Amino acid sequence: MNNLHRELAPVSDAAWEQIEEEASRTLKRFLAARRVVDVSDPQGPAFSAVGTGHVTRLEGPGDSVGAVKRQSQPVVEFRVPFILTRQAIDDVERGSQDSDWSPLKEAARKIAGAEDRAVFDGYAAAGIGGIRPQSSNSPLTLPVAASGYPDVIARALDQLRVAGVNGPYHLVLGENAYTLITSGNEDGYPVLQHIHRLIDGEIVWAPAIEGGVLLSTRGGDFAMDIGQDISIGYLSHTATHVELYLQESFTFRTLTSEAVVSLLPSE
Amino acid sequence: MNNLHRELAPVSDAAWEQIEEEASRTLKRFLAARRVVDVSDPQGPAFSAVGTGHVTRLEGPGDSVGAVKRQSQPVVEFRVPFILTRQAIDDVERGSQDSDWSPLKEAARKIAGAEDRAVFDGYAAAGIGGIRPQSSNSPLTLPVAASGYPDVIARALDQLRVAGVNGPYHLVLGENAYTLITSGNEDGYPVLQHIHRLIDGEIVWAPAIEGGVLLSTRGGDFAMDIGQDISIGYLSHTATHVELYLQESFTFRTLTSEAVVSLLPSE
Amino acid sequence: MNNLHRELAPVSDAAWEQIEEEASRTLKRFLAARRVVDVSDPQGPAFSAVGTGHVTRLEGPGDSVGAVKRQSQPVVEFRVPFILTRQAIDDVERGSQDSDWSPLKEAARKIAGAEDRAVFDGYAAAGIGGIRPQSSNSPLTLPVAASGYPDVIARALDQLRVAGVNGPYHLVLGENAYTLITSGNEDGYPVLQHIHRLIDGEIVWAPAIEGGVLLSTRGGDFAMDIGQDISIGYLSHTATHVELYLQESFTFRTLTSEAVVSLLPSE
Repeated sequence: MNNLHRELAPVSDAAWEQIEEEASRTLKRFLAARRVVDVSDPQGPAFSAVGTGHVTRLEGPGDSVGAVKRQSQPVVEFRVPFILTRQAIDDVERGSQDSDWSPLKEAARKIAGAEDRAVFDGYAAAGIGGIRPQSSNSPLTLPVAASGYPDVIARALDQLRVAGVNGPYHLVLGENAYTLITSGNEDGYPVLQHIHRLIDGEIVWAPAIEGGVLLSTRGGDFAMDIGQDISIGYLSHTATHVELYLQESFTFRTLTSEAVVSLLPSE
Repeated sequence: MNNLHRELAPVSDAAWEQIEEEASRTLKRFLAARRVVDVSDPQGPAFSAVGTGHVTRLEGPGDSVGAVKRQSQPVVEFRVPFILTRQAIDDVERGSQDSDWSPLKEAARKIAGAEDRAVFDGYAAAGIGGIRPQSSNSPLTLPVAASGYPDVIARALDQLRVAGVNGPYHLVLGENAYTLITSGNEDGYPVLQHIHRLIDGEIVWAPAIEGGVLLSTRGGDFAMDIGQDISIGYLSHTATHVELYLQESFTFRTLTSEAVVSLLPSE
Repeated sequence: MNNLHRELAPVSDAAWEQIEEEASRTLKRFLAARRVVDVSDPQGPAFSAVGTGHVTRLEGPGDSVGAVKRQSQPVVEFRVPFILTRQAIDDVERGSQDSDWSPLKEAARKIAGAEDRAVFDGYAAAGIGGIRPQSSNSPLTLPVAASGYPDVIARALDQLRVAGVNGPYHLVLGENAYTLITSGNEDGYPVLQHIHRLIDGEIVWAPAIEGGVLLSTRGGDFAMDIGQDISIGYLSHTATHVELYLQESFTFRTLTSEAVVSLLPSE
């Protein structure tokens, strides 16, 4: 028995299995940063901080004794609660195949968006700098028309090459940029084909962010330390409802600031 | 001996084999919904209903006894009769290779169209909601010109992604939409190539429906329960004719309403 | 873990065992229809309907396509709640042998009476016709005095024989009829001996119904389809009480209406 008091929830095994399957599907659909950043294996519930290797000079304890304090980044925990009606839970065992998991899907969307925004744009309260605001390269603005995308991608790739970064290059685009680049052109220009000739993979769809980002996936530039992966826990239940939550525990660090170019949304 | 009183029909074995081959060919050509929906193995002649897992509160039998009634969807049977002239049947054994099976082909077309319309647009009398009218996403209107098809397909794909549905994405188009998208453009735009870059398969041709539909084929969203597959039975014969019928037995349910976007015919 | 959230109940194993033993004893004492009707093995929580084999003509889907809908009888669920004081539950482990299970016995009586009344007199809301109202034979009125019982039993047996039904013949009597026929006569007439010479078993005592019924137990005339047998589930608990319920899931059909004669209470 762990802190996720699952056995105390009035939820049958079949309902638990269906809920877990739905949560996994929605999370894989909505999670974007994990596709481009180095994600470690879960460290456990006792994982609290990651040391940065740097020190801070302190006032000495006394006679000719010098003191330095080690620096570390703390781990932040995200929790999003949702409520189920207990009727879907009871119907799963009766044989229902269309039980309503909309609150679970909304909670998954919220937690995935929070994680993606923390990784990309940063979360000041948790001490997470963010991939984009912590970039030493000059940001590039995306064009209104999809025809100008190859030029901007080429300039960003040139920025990476001049900075000296190697390895495969991947771009993550927001919802608007992704739909604009996938809709196509009215002049018959194979802009998608040119983009795929330039890039080293598939465009990553990120509903949580705006604009985009081009980054190298050689490894060792963006570290996501995971203590607890996204899991489902139980809070309380009523005669007609059950309250659950989605919880994750992680920290993120940007080690190389030259391996990333941030693309700003079109104006 | 079963309810299809085949042995009572004045039809030779060679004629039966040719008729079955023609019916199978025409049915595979005309059946479209089975390519995109989950089709189960036949359940048998005694398959009458499929339970939905839900209940309805009833007035109690008496002193402090509560009652709920289980809900199920009944199975509907489709039968289409046709007439053969007995001259083709007699000529098959004499060696004919061009016997007239036009009534059989027309009956196959009718029954396939009825099944496809029930699955896609719904059949109220049998309790079948239908794929398109039971969609929670906003329907999209197809453009008059094939050049605008990639944009509409991209918007529908974005709707699926925002709803959180995963898996391969397939589009089914009516006859007009299919012929318009396959005829091409007068500006040399590779619209078919762009469409095939966006989609996860081949466009499904559906002569029975108008407009189109984009849906995910991950599995578990559209259930077709089959009790009796399409089979040939005998009714009566005259000195110069034999009356047969094509019969099927099925029910259909749409379990996930967010995994489908309906495309409306161009105006 | 199933829909009967037993493990969430603050009830020890010894208390659970005693409660189950008491419930089984009281249910075997009070259940009467199961002694004379064909009872199937439990079908499971997903059992929702039983097909009758009949069809209903529908309005056609379109051009020369005929449609029929299969007919089925839904399964009804009965639930009766009761409350225990938690003091008996705590005392069972302390060694109590006279714990108060009166609410459980009352709930068992209520649910058994509801089931028996649904089987014999019918339950319109659940679609259960009932054994007695769905009888094609002419009902017979019981006499006020036990001396006239053999004559009525003989007439009912003659009705069965003329209808052509075979097999053992059993009579189920209400509480008043049973006590009247067992009290005896003041003239020394062995009416019970004559009744047992006529009948093919022991008189079934039915506290839930009035009058009586004479029916053949050859098999295949009265079908009780059981999805979930009577079981104990947990709802909620207080600091001084625990709320449980008795739940069953079944449907009943009378297939042969000539194998039953209904005896009406004496006037």
